[PDB]
Amino acid sequence: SFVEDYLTKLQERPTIIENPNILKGSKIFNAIYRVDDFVYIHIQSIKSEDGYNQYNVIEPPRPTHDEMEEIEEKFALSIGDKKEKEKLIRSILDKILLRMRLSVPKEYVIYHFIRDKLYTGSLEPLIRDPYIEDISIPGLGHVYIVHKVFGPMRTSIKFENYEELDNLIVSLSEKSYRPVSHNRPVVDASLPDGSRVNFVYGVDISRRGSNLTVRKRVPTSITQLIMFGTLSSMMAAYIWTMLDEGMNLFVCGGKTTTLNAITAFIPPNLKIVTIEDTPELTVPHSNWVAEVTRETGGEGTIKLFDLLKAALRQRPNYILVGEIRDKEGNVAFQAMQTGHSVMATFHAANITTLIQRLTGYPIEVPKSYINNLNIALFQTALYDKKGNLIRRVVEVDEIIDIDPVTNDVVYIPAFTYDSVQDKMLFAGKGSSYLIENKIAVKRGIDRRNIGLLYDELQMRSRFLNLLVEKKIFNYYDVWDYILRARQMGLEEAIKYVSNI
Amino acid sequence: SFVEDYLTKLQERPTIIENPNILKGSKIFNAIYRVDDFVYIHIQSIKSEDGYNQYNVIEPPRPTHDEMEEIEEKFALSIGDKEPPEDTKEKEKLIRSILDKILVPKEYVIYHFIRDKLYTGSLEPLIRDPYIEDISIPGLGHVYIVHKVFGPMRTSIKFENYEELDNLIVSLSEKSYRPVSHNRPVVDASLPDGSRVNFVYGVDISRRGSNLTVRKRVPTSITQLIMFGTLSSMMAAYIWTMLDEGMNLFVCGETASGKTTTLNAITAFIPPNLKIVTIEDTPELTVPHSNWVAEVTRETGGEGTIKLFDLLKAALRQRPNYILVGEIRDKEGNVAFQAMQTGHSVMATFHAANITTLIQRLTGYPIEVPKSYINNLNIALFQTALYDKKGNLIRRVVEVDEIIDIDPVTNDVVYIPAFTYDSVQDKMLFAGKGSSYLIENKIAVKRGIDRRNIGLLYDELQMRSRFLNLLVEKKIFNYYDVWDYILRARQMGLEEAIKYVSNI
Amino acid sequence: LDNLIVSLSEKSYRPVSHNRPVVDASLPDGSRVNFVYGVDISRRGSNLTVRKRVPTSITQLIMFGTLSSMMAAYIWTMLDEGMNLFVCGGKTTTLNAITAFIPPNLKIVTIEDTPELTVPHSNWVAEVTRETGGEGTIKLFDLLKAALRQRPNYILVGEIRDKEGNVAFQAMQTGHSVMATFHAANITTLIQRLTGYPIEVPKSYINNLNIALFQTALYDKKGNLIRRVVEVDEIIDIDPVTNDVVYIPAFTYDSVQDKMLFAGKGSSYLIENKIAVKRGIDRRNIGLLYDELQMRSRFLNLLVEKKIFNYYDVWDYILRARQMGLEEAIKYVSNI
Repeated sequence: SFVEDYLTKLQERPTIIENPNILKGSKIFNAIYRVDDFVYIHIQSIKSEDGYNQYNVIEPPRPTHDEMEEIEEKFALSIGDKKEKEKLIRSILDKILLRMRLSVPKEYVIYHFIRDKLYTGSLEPLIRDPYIEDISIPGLGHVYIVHKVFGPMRTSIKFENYEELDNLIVSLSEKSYRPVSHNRPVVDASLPDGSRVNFVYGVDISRRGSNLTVRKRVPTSITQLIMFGTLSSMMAAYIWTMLDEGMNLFVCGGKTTTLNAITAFIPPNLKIVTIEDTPELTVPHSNWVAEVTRETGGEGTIKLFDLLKAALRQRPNYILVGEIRDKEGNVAFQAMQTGHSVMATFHAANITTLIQRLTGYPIEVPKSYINNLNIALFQTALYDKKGNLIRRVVEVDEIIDIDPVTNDVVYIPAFTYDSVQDKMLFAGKGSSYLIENKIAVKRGIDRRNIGLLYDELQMRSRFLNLLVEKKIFNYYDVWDYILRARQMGLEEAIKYVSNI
Repeated sequence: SFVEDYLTKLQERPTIIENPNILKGSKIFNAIYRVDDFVYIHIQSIKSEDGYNQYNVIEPPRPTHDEMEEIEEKFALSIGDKEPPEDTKEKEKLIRSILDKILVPKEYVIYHFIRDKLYTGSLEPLIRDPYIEDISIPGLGHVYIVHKVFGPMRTSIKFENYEELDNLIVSLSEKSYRPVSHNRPVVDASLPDGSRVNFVYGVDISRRGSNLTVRKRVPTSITQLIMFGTLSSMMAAYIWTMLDEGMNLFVCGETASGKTTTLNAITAFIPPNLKIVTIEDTPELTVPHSNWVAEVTRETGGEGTIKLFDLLKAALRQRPNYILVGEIRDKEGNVAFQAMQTGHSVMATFHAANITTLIQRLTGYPIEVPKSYINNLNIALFQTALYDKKGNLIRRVVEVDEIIDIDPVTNDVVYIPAFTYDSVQDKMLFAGKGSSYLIENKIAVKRGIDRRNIGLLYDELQMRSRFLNLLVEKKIFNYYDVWDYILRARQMGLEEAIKYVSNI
Repeated sequence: LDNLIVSLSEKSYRPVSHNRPVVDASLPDGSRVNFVYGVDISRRGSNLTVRKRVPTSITQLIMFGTLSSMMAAYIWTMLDEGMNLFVCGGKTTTLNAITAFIPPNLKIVTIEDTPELTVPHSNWVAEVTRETGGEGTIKLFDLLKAALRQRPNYILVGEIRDKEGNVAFQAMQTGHSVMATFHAANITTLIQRLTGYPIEVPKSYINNLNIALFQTALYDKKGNLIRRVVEVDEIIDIDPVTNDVVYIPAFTYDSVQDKMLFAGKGSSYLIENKIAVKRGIDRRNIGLLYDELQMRSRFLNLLVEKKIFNYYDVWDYILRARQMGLEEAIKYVSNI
């Protein structure tokens, strides 16, 4: 067979496993493990001078360039006018190959045709490898990877000529519903498995040739951000309460991660429209409209501005813009003023810079319109004491008004961050202008009953702690539980989770 | 042969070398060296009134205009329907074949036809000579150049009439795949060797004739630098240790201080298996790592412009281990700092003469680095062109600063000079063993070292020093051999590598 | 008439068009010509003006009393170290006379609206604008931007008054010396027109310009027109506090005596803080610099005295000064 054909030509025969975790620390190895049918991986720790251990991709042998151009021709003439529509390209192959007699067996010709037509080509075994986090093709050469056990590896996959490369980038950006163009050579997207990819097209720009980067659909969850210590249990429970009453809340600065984690606090039966430059968010609700921009150079261009404007016609409950930095902004405030909750992200360290960039050109939010934004959160990246990178929400601000006198924003820091203790400090029971002046008036609550609100907030924090404690961290499990919280009542759901 | 045909007609015969570096500070000379087969270069220091020393291009004799027009004819009629195939090298070696079977001696006929058809024509000797940095045909007259040894020089290559000038500017621009036109006469483009070229087409715009300027593969290495006296071995050691731990460092200095050169030398100190991404206006850098993405900027006037800013912002998405920016001076500055603040190491060059200036221009507009963000840069070294006692231009790192914090009280940067320069003795003073805030407060905490064991880091640093010295003493100077031995050092241990080298 | 104007503007590599009826140029002999095309504009018919290739030389401007021997020697020293120096206000005449102080083996790119300059160096790129109405237009902006790709040593813009300006300061910031001319009486108006729209030079960028000279036309006592450089300013910084330019007048003009007053031996921020640090000179040796300046002034006086006034003869001598040393060349000229 194809694996033993490879395996036998080797001077020193490798050993077998199927989980390189065992080699963690083994700086010496010669192992081969399965991935799929038709893909096996041979990892050898050669004393490579540049420090790349070897990663050898073991595939079936290809039919000759002639046989493929012939099978391509015969296929192309079929379905001219014209997962289960992959299992169709299978059928048409069989009934143009039964006559055919390729030097290599048919199965192996099938695999190569499918692989190149339906999937990510030679890279595909890389894609299928669950032990590969990063994939780089920096230019002409080999395809380098970052492996969870071995770290940087050189793979056996090589790209020899500029045309082979451009061809890759182009067919992979097309298959990613975002084609690169010489006009706009830098494109970000997501492959079908959810991986991220970064393309740069054209020797004119990537002078060692068009290069790409794969980073390897499942968002970091709000309990995870809690375990990471980016948010406190309270802080999430507070954000929970505000989204549950539909508060405008900008996330500012790992912004997009926090924003995608907190969306699961929106009530499950509302419409969410997301509006984006790079398809980033993963919304769990079912009534989710997800739109993205399209730049053409002139005619046919679709900008954030455009879609936000469209958002107003679309009965959304929540409008999430991935990031605001132009005229959409003005529209975003327009939508809050007319009953559409909005969340976003924004490049700004503190509420003063936020407020200045919102009211200045080009966004031009009128100051009288600012009060519309209810929460401005701010995160940043820091180093812990060990010098490890960490991300920490340093301040949650409640926006009340712009002062007519000083033209300064009037706000209340709802949370702050103590760097010494690495704890988030809640402002407390009498602190929240939004719980008292907005939500109380909304939920029809009297001043004597304001504590029931702060009780619920407390129960919310308890709930989220339990979910962290019971190790419920997967984005859709958490979602499941928050919905469970919504269905059976906070009190009863806290009881349920306690007994897992 | 053609060389000796030329050589014997000279009244005073020139000497022979093959590396004019030898003549640095020699204001008198008459030497000839090789470039390719068929390309020899005669440099003569004549007492030219306008300050131009002579750069004579020695090539094979050409076939008469009639001969070429006849080989052009007989070649044009072959491969008529046939399309010129893609690749440049093996489909050059085809025009070879076609020539043979339709044909001064023959080889010299082969050279000019290839040189004119496949490459840059009469300029090609100048593109092939590695000692040539700048090329200027500013109009009717000669081709002027800048040579790394002799400075400005006037070549033997001379364009007499508008029409030749136009045919050169046009063909070149057509080979560069960015043709000139009267509608858009100005064109910047790349030639095949990476060279950058600016064409301006038509006397109507360039009134002394269509003009062109070429700005121009093996980087000066870190041993060459230590030999020049620019960095001390100890200093190249200190930089080696930092870069291995991912510290961020800016190579600063004013005009022509040779910042870019220092930057490309020390890059070799980056661990070989990491991903580097370089982002530049002008593709000056060559990085030995395999996993190298090199990018460059593009200016179109509006749509399709790609700036330093935009590329650095992409870089964050490309899993780099180091991000090298050619020279920072606009909003890409700010994204640099964001990138360091998120766990990416960054190096670049910066136009400043001291740490005070550096900090002002970084926190100033247009960069707008917030001061709470400055602590992110760890090392700022500063190098400057001086004159030696003989009046010769030299370059020396005058100071290497460790940036610790901006003082809240005074809003002044708090820093430590790790190295300084004594111009008297021409020696780099190292601040010492108790000196390094980076070594003891950063690196020690990173590598998991206790205070008692802190000397083991100073020992290793010394050991890289000894390793470098040896590499200079053994005269390992080329870029890639120094690279190989750095990798070797990593592969077999400093101690074992030093032993290896001691014994070449 | 139209036929004349058209065939003469064509032969002058600047055709008139009804679209742009007013064109300036130079005929092959060097004469200047001014064309206006079309009865629609020149209602007695298309008219032209010829004014009859050889620039006024720096020794001539010295004899004219537009500059002093010192003042030229000072401008000599600064261009010789590649100082940014705007000529402001007979601007273009002074600027074309002082270019001969640039070292002979550098590249000079000139960028112009009207072909005016005559550069004597050999590595001179001389470009000019072209207005078409839309497509095919080439503006100063464009060429200055091209200048950056062209390894120039000196970039001379004939006159700055728009967005090229911003680019000109861009080029100084990246190691390209720049000289120009500019419509402005005094350094305050200069600084205001540079930082305002449309040029938009950021104040932080102003310090880049090292010398701003200012000339003007005056009447002598006989009522005859004369041109006189009234003030040479050295630019140091914009003050962060007052947002005012911080400068040192390096020369001024006494109208009574008709003499230019040098600020003196301890006066030059550029000789002391810029050139000293460049030439690697210590503070004890700063006078050698002011000695050279003095020898430079002596040289230029001798050239005026011996009546060496033709632009290319002067050039020849300045190059001679460069080849044999200032001391020895002063001796040579003394004995003509």
